[PDB]
Amino acid sequence: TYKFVNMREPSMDMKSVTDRAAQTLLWTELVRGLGMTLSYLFREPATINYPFEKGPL
Amino acid sequence: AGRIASFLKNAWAKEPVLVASFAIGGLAIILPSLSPYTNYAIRINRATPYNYPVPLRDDGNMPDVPSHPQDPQGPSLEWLKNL
Amino acid sequence: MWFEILPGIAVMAACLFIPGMATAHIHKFTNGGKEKRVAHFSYQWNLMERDRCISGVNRYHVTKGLENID
Amino acid sequence: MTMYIAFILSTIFVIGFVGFSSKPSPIYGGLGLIVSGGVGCGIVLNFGGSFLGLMVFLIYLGGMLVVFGYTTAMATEMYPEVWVSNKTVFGAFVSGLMMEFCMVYYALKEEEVEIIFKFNGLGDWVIYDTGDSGFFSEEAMGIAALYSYGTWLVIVTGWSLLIGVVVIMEITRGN
Amino acid sequence: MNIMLTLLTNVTLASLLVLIAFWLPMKFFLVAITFLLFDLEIALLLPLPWASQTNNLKTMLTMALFLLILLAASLAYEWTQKGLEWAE
Amino acid sequence: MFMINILSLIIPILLAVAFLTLVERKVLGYMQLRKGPNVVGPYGLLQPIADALKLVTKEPLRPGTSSISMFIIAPILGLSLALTMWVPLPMPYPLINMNLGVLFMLAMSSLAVYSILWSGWASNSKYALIGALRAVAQTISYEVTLAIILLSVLLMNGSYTLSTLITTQEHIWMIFTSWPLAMMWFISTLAETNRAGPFAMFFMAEYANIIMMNAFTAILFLGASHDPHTPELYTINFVLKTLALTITFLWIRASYPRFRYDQLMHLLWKSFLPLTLALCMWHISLPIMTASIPPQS
Amino acid sequence: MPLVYMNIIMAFAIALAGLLMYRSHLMSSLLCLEGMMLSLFIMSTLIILNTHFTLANMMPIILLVFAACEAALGLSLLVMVSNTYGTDYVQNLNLLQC
Amino acid sequence: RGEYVVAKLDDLVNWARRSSLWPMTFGLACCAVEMMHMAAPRYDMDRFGVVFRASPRQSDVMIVAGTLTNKMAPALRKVYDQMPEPRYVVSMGSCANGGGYYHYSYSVVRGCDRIVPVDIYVPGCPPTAEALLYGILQLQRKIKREKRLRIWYRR
Amino acid sequence: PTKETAHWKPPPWNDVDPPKDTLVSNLTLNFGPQHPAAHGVLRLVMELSGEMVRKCDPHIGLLHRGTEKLIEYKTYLQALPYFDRLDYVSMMC
Ligand SMILES: CCCCCCCCCCCCCCCCCC(=O)OC[C@H](COP(=O)([O-])OCC[N+](C)(C)C)OC(=O)CCCCCCCCCCCCCCCCC
Ligand code: SF4
Repeated sequence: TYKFVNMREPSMDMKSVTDRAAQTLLWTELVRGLGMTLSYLFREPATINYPFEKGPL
Repeated sequence: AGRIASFLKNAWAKEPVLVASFAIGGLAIILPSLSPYTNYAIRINRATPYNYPVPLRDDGNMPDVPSHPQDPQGPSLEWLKNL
Repeated sequence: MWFEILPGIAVMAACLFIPGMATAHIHKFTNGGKEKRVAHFSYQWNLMERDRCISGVNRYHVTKGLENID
Repeated sequence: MTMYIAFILSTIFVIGFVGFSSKPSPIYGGLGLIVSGGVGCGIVLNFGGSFLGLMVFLIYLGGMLVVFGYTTAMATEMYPEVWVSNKTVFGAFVSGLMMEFCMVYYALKEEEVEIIFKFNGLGDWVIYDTGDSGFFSEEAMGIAALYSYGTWLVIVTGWSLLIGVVVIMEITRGN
Repeated sequence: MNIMLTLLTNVTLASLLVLIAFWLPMKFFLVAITFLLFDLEIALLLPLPWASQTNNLKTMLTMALFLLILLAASLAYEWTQKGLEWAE
Repeated sequence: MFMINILSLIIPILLAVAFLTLVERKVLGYMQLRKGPNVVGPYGLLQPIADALKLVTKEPLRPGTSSISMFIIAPILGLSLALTMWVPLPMPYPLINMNLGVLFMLAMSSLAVYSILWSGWASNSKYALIGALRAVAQTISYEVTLAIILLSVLLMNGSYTLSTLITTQEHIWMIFTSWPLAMMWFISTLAETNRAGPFAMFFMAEYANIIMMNAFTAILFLGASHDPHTPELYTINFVLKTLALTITFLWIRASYPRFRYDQLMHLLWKSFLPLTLALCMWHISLPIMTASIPPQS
Repeated sequence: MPLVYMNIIMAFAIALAGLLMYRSHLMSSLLCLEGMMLSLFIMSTLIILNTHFTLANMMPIILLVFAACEAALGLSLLVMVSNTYGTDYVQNLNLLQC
Repeated sequence: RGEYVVAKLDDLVNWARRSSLWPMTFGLACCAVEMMHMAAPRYDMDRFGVVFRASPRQSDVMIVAGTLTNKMAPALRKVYDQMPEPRYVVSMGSCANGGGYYHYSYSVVRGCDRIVPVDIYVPGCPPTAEALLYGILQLQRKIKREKRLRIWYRR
Repeated sequence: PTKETAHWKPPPWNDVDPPKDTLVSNLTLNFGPQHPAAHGVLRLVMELSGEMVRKCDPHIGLLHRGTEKLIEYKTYLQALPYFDRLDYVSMMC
């Protein structure tokens, strides 16, 4: 069994092209990256305070 | 009909940036021709005094020009005060 | 979490704050309250020169009014 | 003394000119005239040329001087030259500066040097005029007329620059 | 006075900052020329803010729009005949 | 007296640029599941000083092939022109109230290419010259977009006087009227800032430039209000706005992969430039179409 | 006629001599060309600003937009000459002896 | 005092040389994992003032990590010479410091110290990330145990 | 004809002067092993037809330990960690 990855057949309707045109014209996938990174920022870190604390063994 | 519809559909699907630029530039090229406020734009631009209002000699034959600056005669720009 | 960036940015914030702060006050100090009269054209400049010549103390920022004429 | 400040701008302007006109390395010759480009705006600025002076820095200095430094950065002759490598450029270098200095001294001595043109070596501030400029900057209002009275130059300049584009690509096309 | 002072202090501070840092211890050419040729045309386009305040704005509208048209035509020409397409 | 202000315009910036490095690392810290520098003083407050204090103590290793003249001059101008950039900024009352501050701002921004070009050419290294060759081509490419964008938005201000910018915005942020140009300018300032031995000065220069270009955008679009009797209110609003923009410079610098060289020019000439031309055409016809041309005086 | 007119007059004259004194590099000579017209640029501004010739203030700008424009050709012929020969040397600029 | 002023200056000169030194790699082998697996959030090193950066002209300490083959030997030497002074090298991994597994093979030099003057040795096959973090900590403490200006004044 | 012009060759009949010899500038670049993109030890040496590449020569061997040669002198159990050190990304595989 297997599944494809790349193939998408993006529909060429007026509504669908609007979303693609909007995405290119007013960037939306890039702002998604900003949203993901900012959500990462507002999260406590995983760093360990060596030598005051050292990771598990 | 179908020719322009497919072509515009084609352009916006591959090059949305290009058609947007042409639409805006093509739009901006025509508004001034039928603009209803450009007539005002020249009027207010001609109503801004940079130089001194040089007086002209008084000998009669010109009742149109006022005597005092507050006199009723002469051009009035109440439109300027309103728009 | 992230509230530790604020000490990092606060120093820059205060550091960035001084230039606008410093320019705002010493202009008042140098020009005595009023801002340094901007001369973007000839008119504002020769307005200033008339003020400096009429001050007598050779300072534009000193302004004399109705008390100056009797 | 800033009495003769425009003299200082004028003289260092030409020593920068003598620098690259002495024909050093093109990149070093390039910097030899950007300083002359820098000072030339000062002469215009001291005369009231705000926009024209800033034009030298923007389209002249920050514009086509970059691509000439770019071109030298492309060519890169098998050894990039320098004033030191050539001994003839040093001879021309001293000759130009000495010739300028002596004529300046002659100019400031009797103020009646007749080389090519008779002229007065009097102070630069003298030639200025009086009279306020109103609220309009004559240097800016004059150039703004390009779209009002310059109704012909825009046509030719616009056509020529487009003609500039075609000639550039066509000859660089390499058949 | 003020201006010559301002271009004096920063260069002096830069020089001392390197004193403490020195003594203490075709296709690529073609795209550049196209920049220059467009660079010259933006020079004609710069005086626009004062040009918009002339009395005969109608003539100004035609030419200001005309110059940008030639900006577009020059770019469009270069684009369609490869040109702005950088050789890869 | 004037000398105090010039120093008061340089020293706090240099301290701010020093503490920008700590900000650059640490705002990317918790945005990386990281903590950022916290061992060098409280919350890394001494890291700005520490890095700015150890770099100068390192010997200036310059290759013999490098000409000492250009190798020193190019960094020198890279900061000095980037230091006068801060001057005509309309922070309440700007230092030099140039009638053509916009040209002064942009023209000196045009000379920052010389620092890279010479410091790359003088290095006489195959990696160095192609890097300098790449950087000079990119920056001059985005120069045309920088000027055209400015011409469009500034058309609604009235004149190139930076002091007039505050009056123009006033009630409404000018980003509302030129948001299609706003993101056009924000990408442009990112590209010019080169941000997607005698070195601490260069890093300080390329980091002071980040703050100013962010400040230039802040005064341009993200306007504010200025009370003549309390300029301090405008100060805090202005520094806060440019601080947020500098944070965004850090936000996207840790949110994107790099741009390939061909796409680097493809984005500008074939996408950014023609769209910029149309917007400039839109922003000149519209004031005439609506009789809303701003006064030159 | 003051020194500001004169100093830049001989600035062109040494520039005119420079372009007419090819050493080995046409690139160096080319760089002498635009400096030479800069002397023209500054003289044009100096006279026009001094005499308050208001409408003539356009002319110094358009002087740049053509001299710089032809400077594109000056590089463009150079950028092509350096291909076949391998350098900008005017010593090889004699293949057309006959 | 004459010794006191040189003491305060010496500390100030090297107080942050142990906190602003920035590591350099060559990343030869499996030790190149912990090389930057410490740059991962868990055992954060960016907090310690150190941060990985190649830039051979503008780095302080190089963490030699992996097996040192004879074929690469010119490359390391030219890197260490291009390395500015002060410079330190850290031998991460048994293979780097002493050949380790391949000590007897024909295409690895027996230890990095035979090629470069080698500072603090961090052992491990591979050294578990904090072991080098401990080793880096030892290097910074070694930086304090320095009398650079003191020795100059004594002479 | 004179002594000065005793060597001036007549122009080529097609006016196309003899083309110059090979003037290509196929630059050779080394993308590592110091380059971080080289992933530690990679000696990529490769040609630059301008910015366009025509052949890349990946001079591998920078980390060559003759693992199989040592495997010849160890038992099966002793040779096992060599495989563990082979793909130090997916080691257990
Ligand atoms: C009456 C109304 C008149 C005016 C109407 C105007 C038309 C409507 C608006 C038009 C679209 C908006 C303006 C253009 C913007 C996009 C331009 C463009 O080329 O886009 C496609 C381009 C390229 O998209 P692409 O790669 O998919 O390809 C598009 C098509 N070609 C191949 C031809 C290029 O998008 C980008 O360049 C994305 C950004 C790249 C840089 C990375 C950093 C991004 C940071 C984003 C977050 C921060 C934003 C900050 C904003 C400012 C804050 C102060
Ligand atoms: S010491 Fe161990 S982990 Fe490090 S390179 Fe040698 S075999 Fe690999």
